[PDB]
Amino acid sequence: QLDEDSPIVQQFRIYSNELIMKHDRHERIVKLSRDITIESKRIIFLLHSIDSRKQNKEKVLEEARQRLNKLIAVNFRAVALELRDQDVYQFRSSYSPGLQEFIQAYTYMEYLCHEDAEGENETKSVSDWQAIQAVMQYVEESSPKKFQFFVDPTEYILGLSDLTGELMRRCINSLGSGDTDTCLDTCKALQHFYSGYISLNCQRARELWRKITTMKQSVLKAENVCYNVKVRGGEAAKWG
Amino acid sequence: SQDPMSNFVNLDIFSNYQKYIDNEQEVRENIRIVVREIEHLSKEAQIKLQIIHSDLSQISAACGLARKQVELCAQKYQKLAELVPAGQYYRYSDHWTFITQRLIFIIALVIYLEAGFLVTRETVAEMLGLKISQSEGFHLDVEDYLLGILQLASELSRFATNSVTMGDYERPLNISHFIGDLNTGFRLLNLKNDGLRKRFDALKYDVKKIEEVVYDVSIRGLSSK
Repeated sequence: QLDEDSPIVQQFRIYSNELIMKHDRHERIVKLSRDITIESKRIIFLLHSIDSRKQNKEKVLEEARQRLNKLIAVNFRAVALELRDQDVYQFRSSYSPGLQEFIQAYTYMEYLCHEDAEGENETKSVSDWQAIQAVMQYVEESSPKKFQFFVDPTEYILGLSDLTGELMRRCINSLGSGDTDTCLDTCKALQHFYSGYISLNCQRARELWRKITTMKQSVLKAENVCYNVKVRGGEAAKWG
Repeated sequence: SQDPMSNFVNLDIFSNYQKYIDNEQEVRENIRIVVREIEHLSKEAQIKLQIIHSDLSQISAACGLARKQVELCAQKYQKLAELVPAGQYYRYSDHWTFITQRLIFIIALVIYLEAGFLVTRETVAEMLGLKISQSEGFHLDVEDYLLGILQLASELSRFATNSVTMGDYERPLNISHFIGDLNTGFRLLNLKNDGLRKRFDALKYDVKKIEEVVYDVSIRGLSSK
């Protein structure tokens, strides 16, 4: 009985078109975010290779900066282009993993710059959401219109918290390789981040609360490394 | 100088974030106040419509009472719209999705009971003072509309059963046709594993309950025509 001319069939075909367009847009963003996530993890793996070994430091940060810049100029530009006339919160679940992994890699590279500072690079702040937002500014090709990738402060705070798992990993790798001054550096950084995070007074913020809980265990692990270094020596602290 | 790590781990970032989140919590609190006013109006419509399950002669009165409650909702939605900046609808929409689905259910139930047909998303938006398009202003999400009308089947299977108890043997067939057309519409959507598809997947059990009522009366040749 119901055919293509039935008002209810007409109506549901209108609803279906709206759901298809939404689903298609979600799928394109999920794919972009996946590739951002994969490349960010690769960049963090590259960053972890930095050691006393001299001719690696600057060369590694260089390649990491180039690969992070490509993600900004290509992949994040594609996501911002997709969301141009959209409510950015509607699709947050589609790009959130990529954004958080990118922020983790970006801030880890900044940490590593600060750590080997001989002079005034010690004065630099980690980039905050406004500083990262400022690198994600785009222009249509040909006057031509400006667009950006909106960086939600909550997404930033969540991404930055993952940096602390990287600090803890660097602390462990440094014990292994006998680079024990780096254990101290990463531990101080963890203590400072942890103090900043516990300063936060957030209602119903369940994801955040779990991050801080995990952060406490990273801080404790790094503090125990520095301890075993102090009491057993670099070498005997490796064996445990 | 004394502490280089305090430069890197800039505590202004955390105090800025505290301010951001405080500002947001204040908006959420204001939103929640308006949503509770909406919940109160929708409950009143819902209570009046429970009469369909025990007194068939009160259906049109209950429908009129509910339309009055629904009219009051649209005024509250304007207040909600005032609290929600452009570009931030989906920042806050978890606060009103459940009550909005519920009002859609109530509106669709009223229209089914008065006239026998399925209310459109556009008519529901008009009655709530909502735009159909986010570019136009504070809008009704099509997914909220679809989730709301799915609530129809459970209520209508309850009503099919009660109708027979009360001697109205034609109602279940009418409901069966109506829920059958709704089902046809939903299958048109070709939904994939997601939240909407999960809720669509429960519709079959209400379809089945209604078909059983239709079978019981037709197999017995029962009639109140």
